[PDB]
Amino acid sequence: TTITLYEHDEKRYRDIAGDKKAIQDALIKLNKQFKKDFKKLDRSEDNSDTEDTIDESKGVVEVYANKIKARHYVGFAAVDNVFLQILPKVFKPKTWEPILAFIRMLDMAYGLKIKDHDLAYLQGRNLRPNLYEVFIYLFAKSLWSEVQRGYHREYVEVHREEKFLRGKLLMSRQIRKLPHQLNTFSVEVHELIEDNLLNRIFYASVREALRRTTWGLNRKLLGELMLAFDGITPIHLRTEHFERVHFTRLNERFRRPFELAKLLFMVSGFFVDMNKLFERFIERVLVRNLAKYRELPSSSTYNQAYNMDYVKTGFKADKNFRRSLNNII
Amino acid sequence: GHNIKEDYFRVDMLLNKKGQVILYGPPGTGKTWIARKYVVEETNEKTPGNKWEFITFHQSYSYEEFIEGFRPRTDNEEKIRYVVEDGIFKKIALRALVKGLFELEDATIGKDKIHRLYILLTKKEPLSPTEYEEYLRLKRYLWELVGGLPKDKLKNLTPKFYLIIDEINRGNISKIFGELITLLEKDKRLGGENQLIVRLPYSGEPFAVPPNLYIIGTMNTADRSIALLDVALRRRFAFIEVEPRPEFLEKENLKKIREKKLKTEDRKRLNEKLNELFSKLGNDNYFLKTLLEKINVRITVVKDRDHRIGHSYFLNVETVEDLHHVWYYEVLPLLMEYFYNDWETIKWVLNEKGKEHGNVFFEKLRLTGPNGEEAYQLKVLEGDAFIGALKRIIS
Amino acid sequence: GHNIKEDYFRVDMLLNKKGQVILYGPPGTGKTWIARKYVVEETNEKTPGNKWEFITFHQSYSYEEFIEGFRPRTDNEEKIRYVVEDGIFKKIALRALVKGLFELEDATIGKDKIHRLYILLTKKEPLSPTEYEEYLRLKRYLWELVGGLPKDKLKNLTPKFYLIIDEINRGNISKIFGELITLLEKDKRLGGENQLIVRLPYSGEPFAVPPNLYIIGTMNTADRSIALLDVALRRRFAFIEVEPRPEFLEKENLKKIREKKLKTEDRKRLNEKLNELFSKLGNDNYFLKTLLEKINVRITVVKDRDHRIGHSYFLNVETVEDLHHVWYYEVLPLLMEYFYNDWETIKWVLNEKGKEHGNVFFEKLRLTGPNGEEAYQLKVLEGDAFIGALKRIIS
Amino acid sequence: GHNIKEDYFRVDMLLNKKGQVILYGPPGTGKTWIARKYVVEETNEKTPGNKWEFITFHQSYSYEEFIEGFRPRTDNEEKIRYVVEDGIFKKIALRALVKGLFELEDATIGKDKIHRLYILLTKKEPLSPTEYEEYLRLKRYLWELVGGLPKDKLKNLTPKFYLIIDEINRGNISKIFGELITLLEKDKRLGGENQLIVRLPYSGEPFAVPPNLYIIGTMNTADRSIALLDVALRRRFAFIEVEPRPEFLEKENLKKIREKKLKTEDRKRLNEKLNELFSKLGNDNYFLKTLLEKINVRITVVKDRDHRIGHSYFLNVETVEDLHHVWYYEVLPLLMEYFYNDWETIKWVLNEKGKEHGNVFFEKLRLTGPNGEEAYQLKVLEGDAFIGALKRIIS
Amino acid sequence: NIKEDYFRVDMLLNKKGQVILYGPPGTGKTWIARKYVVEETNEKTPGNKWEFITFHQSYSYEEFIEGFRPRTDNEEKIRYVVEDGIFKKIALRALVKGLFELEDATIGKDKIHRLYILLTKKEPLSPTEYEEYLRLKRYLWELVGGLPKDKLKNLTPKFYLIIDEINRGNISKIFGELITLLEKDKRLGGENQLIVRLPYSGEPFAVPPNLYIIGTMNTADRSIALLDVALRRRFAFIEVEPRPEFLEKENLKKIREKKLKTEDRKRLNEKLNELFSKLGNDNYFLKTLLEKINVRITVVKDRDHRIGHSYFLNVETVEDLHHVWYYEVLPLLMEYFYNDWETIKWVLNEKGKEHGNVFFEKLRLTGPNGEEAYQLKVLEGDAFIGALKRIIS
Ligand SMILES: Nc1nc2c(ncn2[C@@H]2O[C@H](COP(=O)(O)OP(=O)(O)OP(O)(O)=S)[C@@H](O)[C@H]2O)c(=O)[nH]1
Ligand SMILES: Nc1nc2c(ncn2[C@@H]2O[C@H](COP(=O)(O)OP(=O)(O)OP(O)(O)=S)[C@@H](O)[C@H]2O)c(=O)[nH]1
Ligand SMILES: Nc1nc2c(ncn2[C@@H]2O[C@H](COP(=O)(O)OP(=O)(O)OP(O)(O)=S)[C@@H](O)[C@H]2O)c(=O)[nH]1
Ligand SMILES: Nc1nc2c(ncn2[C@@H]2O[C@H](COP(=O)(O)OP(=O)(O)O)[C@@H](O)[C@H]2O)c(=O)[nH]1
Ligand SMILES: [Mg+2]
Ligand SMILES: [Mg+2]
Ligand SMILES: [Mg+2]
Ligand SMILES: [Mg+2]
Repeated sequence: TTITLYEHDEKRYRDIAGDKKAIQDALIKLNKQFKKDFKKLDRSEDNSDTEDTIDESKGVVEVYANKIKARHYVGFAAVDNVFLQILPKVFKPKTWEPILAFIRMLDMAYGLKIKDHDLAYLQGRNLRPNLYEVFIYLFAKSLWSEVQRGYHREYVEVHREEKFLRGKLLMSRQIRKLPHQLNTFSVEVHELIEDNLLNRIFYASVREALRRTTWGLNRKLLGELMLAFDGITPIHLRTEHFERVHFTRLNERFRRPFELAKLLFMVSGFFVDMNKLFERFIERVLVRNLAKYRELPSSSTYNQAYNMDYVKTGFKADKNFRRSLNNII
Repeated sequence: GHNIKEDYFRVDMLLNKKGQVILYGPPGTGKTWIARKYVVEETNEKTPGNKWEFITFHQSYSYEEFIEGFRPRTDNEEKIRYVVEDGIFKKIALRALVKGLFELEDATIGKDKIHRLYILLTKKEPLSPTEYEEYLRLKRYLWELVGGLPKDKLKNLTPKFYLIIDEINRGNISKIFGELITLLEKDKRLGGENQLIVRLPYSGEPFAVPPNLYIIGTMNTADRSIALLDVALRRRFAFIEVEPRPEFLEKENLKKIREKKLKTEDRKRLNEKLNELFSKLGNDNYFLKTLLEKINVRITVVKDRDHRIGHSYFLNVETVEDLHHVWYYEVLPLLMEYFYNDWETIKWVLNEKGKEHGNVFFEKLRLTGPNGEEAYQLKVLEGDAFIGALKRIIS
Repeated sequence: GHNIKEDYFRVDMLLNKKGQVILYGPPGTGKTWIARKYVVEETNEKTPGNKWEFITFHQSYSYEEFIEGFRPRTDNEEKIRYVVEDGIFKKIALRALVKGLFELEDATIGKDKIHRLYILLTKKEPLSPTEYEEYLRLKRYLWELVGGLPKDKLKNLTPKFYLIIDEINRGNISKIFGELITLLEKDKRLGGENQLIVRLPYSGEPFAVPPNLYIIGTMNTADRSIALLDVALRRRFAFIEVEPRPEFLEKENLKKIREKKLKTEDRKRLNEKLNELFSKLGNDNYFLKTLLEKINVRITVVKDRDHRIGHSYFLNVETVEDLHHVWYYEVLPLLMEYFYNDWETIKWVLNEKGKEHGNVFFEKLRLTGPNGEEAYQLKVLEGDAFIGALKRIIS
Repeated sequence: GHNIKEDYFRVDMLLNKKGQVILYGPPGTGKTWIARKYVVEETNEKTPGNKWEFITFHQSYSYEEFIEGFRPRTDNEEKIRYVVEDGIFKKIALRALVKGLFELEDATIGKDKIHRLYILLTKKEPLSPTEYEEYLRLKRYLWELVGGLPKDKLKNLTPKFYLIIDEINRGNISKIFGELITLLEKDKRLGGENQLIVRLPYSGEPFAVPPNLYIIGTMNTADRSIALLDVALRRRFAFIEVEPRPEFLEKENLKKIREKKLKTEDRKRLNEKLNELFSKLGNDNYFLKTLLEKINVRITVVKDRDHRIGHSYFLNVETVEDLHHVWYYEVLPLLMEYFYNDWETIKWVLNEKGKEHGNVFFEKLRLTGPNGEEAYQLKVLEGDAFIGALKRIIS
Repeated sequence: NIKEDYFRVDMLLNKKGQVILYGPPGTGKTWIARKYVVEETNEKTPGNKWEFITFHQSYSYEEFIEGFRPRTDNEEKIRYVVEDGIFKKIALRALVKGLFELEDATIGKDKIHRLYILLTKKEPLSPTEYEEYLRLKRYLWELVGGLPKDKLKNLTPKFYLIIDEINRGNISKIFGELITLLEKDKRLGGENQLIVRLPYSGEPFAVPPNLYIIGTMNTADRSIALLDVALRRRFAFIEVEPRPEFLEKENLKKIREKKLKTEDRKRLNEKLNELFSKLGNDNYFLKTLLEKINVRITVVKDRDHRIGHSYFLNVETVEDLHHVWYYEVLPLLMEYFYNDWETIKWVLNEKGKEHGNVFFEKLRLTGPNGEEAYQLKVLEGDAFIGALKRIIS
């Protein structure tokens, strides 16, 4: 059951065509999982203090016996056949325009490099509006564009007993061989291997993505990524795995799929507070045109003190702020 | 035999243009069979070794087994020695050049040295150290003669030689084709307009591909991603798509293939079984044609065209239990492999998407997990249940 | 012309200014062709072995077969003998240096020892163990000879030597060029402003690159995994871009390229074949020019500029059936590797976006998936339907 | 304060403080140049040999070619000996110690045994077998003498020896510097307060670095895949940053750098070549100074500080055509690999970001993609249009 | 804490048999390892009662315990003998010398002394002496195997093996049987004494209690971090932390006046009186410089990447302090936080200070996506000392 919510919207269980309890206790195991991961989640005067506040069904959503009221935490959530997404109510209309505004919000504020032509490709594909399947697509398209541009291979120094002399003959190991051991060479080789730790992360991210994706567009994109990572060893994606990748000239072109693979993989789903999503927004806005999130710098749209207009639903919004910058400066 | 003499014609015309072709397509389309039958037709030799060779690339296959490498050999007193053994491409490229230098009626080719080099290239036991040094000496004479020989005679090397590289995408082709990225191109061969003689690292010897050597590769395009080939290496080969041909799976076309190699008293005994098989399929002579076309279009929509099911599995089907074998051991494991056990996608390919717990190929388990997970299980249907489920795919 | 003289002139100018160039670009743009054409015209030698060498880098090139390394050799008095053998670069650099000391007029230079070292460097046989010790002796004589030579003498070494390294990015270049990242700089060569002589690890011998030696690399840019991203190694080379030139595929430019190898009446055979070819393309002499330039700028937008189709795909066509085989077996399978299962983009490259049926290269399959996904079937066009679908691309 | 005065003083002061120094920075800033200028001026030796050695690290140096390893040693064709041979560091650390023991007036130092060990260490040919065990006999005597010799006599060895390790981060230094992580510190050397004499694994011999042997390393900071992350190994070395100095590209600085090594009449043609260069740049004497420092401050912002363009790219520029060839075949190819298909960054480093057409290096293609993707095209500007676009980067 | 850290290595060597000194680079791990052993053995040079080796990744089992080695002596064939590694050569030296002062009547001291001078030969062994050395090795362990456990528990001379940079080698590959053998109860004469036979020779081998191992280990390299928990049980792990209190003016005086002449001290005391006067007459300037940077490194990184006090230990003038800062410390911090300018300015306490007398001057140009970069500013004189006073305040 896919739940599409804005912040502080309430839809009852009778409103969503699903089950009366399977929609409940799925995300109950997520907002308690959000209570477990609450200390690493960043807040900027959001006034939560959830040491025991989120334990009383007050995590990313309110689990009432009648309805589900959403909170300021925006993002997607996939648990136990129940998909949930919470969007900013700034972008709430009077069906794809609110989601891509939320993509381009955390593209230019959270520091990602989400291309606009990849978001323009999803429009007109008559798909269902889904935060998870958009980020599954953006990970899988950026990974498939990179693997097509070149398969990631690393050089590793291997000391092998080889039946053909490849690379550098290890002389002190070959000299100290008894004469019944002279049917192989002790060599040092620097070989282009494909089973890297970066490719093992990308393989286990494509495996976890087909386990939960529902678009045929993403499934076809991830299936050809699955055949690309065929000879790669399957791993389990720990947080220990994602820190052993260090980005140099060899693999910095695989950084855009990696920051998307880290955003999805590490009950799972990304959530940022919209209070601090607006904090990191305007500090990247005030510095190139030259923070309370309630209705009453604040946000201004067709549904919603310097007001910030939103033409980002589909860069001339900051030109209207010059009339506000003429008084502020 | 009208359709075999045009797939021969695609291979024959493009081998004259590019020097080397790749037959690509899904597994089971007859790519290894077309490549082998073209070469036994062109080179009138049923066995590899003289004017053609058969090699299969695998993940562990290397440049050193293909071109040359330092290799531990033994003496005639079986003491170990490290020599540079020529690989299978270099042994047949030198064979194609030296046999091509036989028929050249030139007054500068030392035919006694060239025929002795041919014997050491066609010797199949490993060379004695007293004839390995003769083999290095005659190769040293060969590239001395070839380098001072004009393109008018080097481009007309008459006996064509062939190298079938089966499963060529299963190896790291750029690593295995070390100098062969440059050398295989038709301009870069001997007698070519931009003829290139390379120096090989291990032996230190000159090397070039002769023009009468041809390489037919076969690529199963569902066993390795075709978007992982090198674009520059792709420029060397003509790429011939060998697609599944379910028109071979009609009753008259099944008879026209299986009666080219067996006797007449076995022919109509095979024909009465094919008439017995197709009678149980609703007396539809185009049943296996329609069954393979319907699942391959359904595969092409939700997967690649490269992951289609080939026609060669159903080609030796003459009973219902032969069709029951091919479906449950060549089709259904192959569909589960291609779709990574996505039961909802396979059941749409098998035209049974909103249909479980019945006469289906994938029954749903009645138990659900704690996370709401549903599992599907392959159901073996026999008799009228199997034929009625194959008719559900067509309908 | 820009290729008749000027692309030759870019190689000659940047090879004297820098000492080594790398010709980079898409596949089939003429990087290997102009590297071979320049060096054969400079050395006046069609074949390598003397005054120039041709090698191709790959993943089983090492430092040990390029510069020097312990390689096992076998004799009759001794079974296994590990010997530091100089690689192909140390052979071509010492050959350039020793031949450069032939024509120097110093009385310090012992001409008999230098001429004996040239015989052991240009020896086609492997070195005898009594000659390898003479070879090690004459090398250590030379490296104390050129160490006491004036750098005004050492820099004007007269006969230029050329190492063409095709597919230079297919090897681990910094691993292959071990001491050569230092030594290949133009003023760090012999007689340079800051002349450097390294110590080699295996032989323990001094080594320097002469100014007599030039490297012409040809690297491929379509594969980004083997992209030359070593910023310090890039400083040693001049990077000449060899772009796809669609203006070679004009009718008046096609014949004057293709008739330089044709002598008396095969030029007339080529002329009326190109007359027949371009009459069937609507009398557009710039048809194949417009076909390449419209496809390549469409490839440049949705994929990189390094994935452009080189002009060598279409440079050998003479009929509309040669264009048909280049299209359906070389060009269109390459675009299907580029835009793999990405049908809306490859139809935009072929200027048929939104045209689902008709005389189109990719016909839409009538079946849609369960999630609404869609596939396109490759339609093989022929005749004016093929030429009319090619006119849709160019306009 | 230029290199020969101030950066010479920096290398000299930190070598006496640390024993070993790494010159780091972007490529082409003069790290190998000032390592070679320092050591040639210190030793009064243009060529490596006795008092200094030049080596270049790569991944095919191991512990065995640097310190010690097992090697074949053939006295004759029949007899082969498998001995431990000293690597290039151990050959020069024992050379620095034995020559340092020439000039001590101590009574316990047997001078004829020390002088005989110096002949066996500086012998150009490989040693005879009857003198190889003499070389091992005297090395065992040397570590019984050293080791019993007081620390005040041992710490001032007067001939300073130098090992320039070019490209020091290109080798696995912790693998190559086995036992040299400990011994290279200035107080852990011979005569130091914490003097350590390690035991070597292959030979079993005692070993210690003498105080009069110095190491100068160069490394480019741009390649971070070989960045020196071993911060314990960083403690041994003083790290001198050799930054790009665009002030060398001022017209009077560019003159007197290249007026250093020319002939009599060959330096009155270079300054008038440099007159017409800067007259065509608009009489801005700081044109290439401001061109480099504006590009380097822009690369610092978007890429990093360590990927700045070194001044050696523009240091041999004498004409505008020389500047055009440096721009279009060295700089802008390198800049297109920094920001590969990141077109808004590469046009920001040239500050042509809003400039989509006209006299720009990257003109926008008029065609946009099917989803709005946009590409650019490299435009080769010539004449004053090249200078006017290059003067735009300044302004 | 030079006597206490001496007593701490002493108490934990006599408790475990082997110790690893671990910590950041430049803390004195190799120094206190050598200083302990040249004072216990009273030998300045290794070779007799102690050995100094350094592990690296080219170090193996065959050069540490035993391995096959070709040996063509002068004319004869290439015999393939089992060459003893440095641990076996020091364990047999520790045992045989220990048995030479043992008073058991079953110990034949003529064969023990003959085995001792064959273990202390600097020259390689003769092929006839190699068979004699193998006979005495078989005599030794059939004598050791028959000796009582109370006599083998107290063998007289202590032997020491200093393994510098022990984590740079593959220790479990290098310590083949020594994972089992080096445990204190499984040492020779121990309560669970175990004599294991060796693979390449078929010869028994235990570790005597005379032997002590002192490892030094850099902990700032996590790629060679010693994570074998079973191997950690063999060793006591002594942390040698950075000591900024060594960089106080009177502690920098007392450290540097021990290896110096009596009338060479006034060339040092007048140099340190002139150093710390230029630091504002603060005797604890370099102390609180190191401890404030090392606290700030501990926050934004690990504690194992702290600056060692050996960087500033030889600082005598403010130009020596300038050369330690700009060629050792600032290249180290620029590698700790590579293109992390807000972290490296926070460690140097210059977070908001973009321009002025700072080590990192801000670049006036901003990128298209708001990128900001910094240039290294080389300060001189009191502008350099004033910028170091900001990190201590
Ligand atoms: N006359 C002429 N022929 C050319 C030119 N460019 C390419 N060709 C022809 O096309 C063929 C292919 O060129 P080639 O040099 O091999 O491409 P490439 O740059 O090496 O492409 P790659 O796949 O190896 S990476 C050559 O044999 C040559 O005959 C040209 O500019 N002039
Ligand atoms: N006169 C003079 N010449 C210089 C100076 N810096 C560089 N050069 C010239 O530029 C060339 C490049 O200098 P080099 O020492 O090789 O730079 P590098 O830092 O080592 O470059 P790298 O790629 O190997 S990492 C030198 O050969 C030298 O001729 C300098 O400061 N003064
Ligand atoms: N007097 C005195 N000197 C010390 C002390 N600690 C370190 N030093 C000096 O600093 C130098 C470096 O110490 P060292 O032992 O090599 O550090 P380390 O811990 O081994 O550093 P690394 O090898 O991991 S990089 C030594 O030579 C020693 O002289 C100390 O506590 N007292
Ligand atoms: N007679 C005949 N046999 C075929 C044909 N196609 C396939 N086969 C047979 O099918 C079997 C397996 O086909 P194979 O070539 O190995 O499949 P592929 O290599 O994956 O394309 C072979 O033994 C062939 O004899 C055909 O067109 N005619
Ligand atoms: Mg096959
Ligand atoms: Mg080529
Ligand atoms: Mg350098
Ligand atoms: Mg240490």
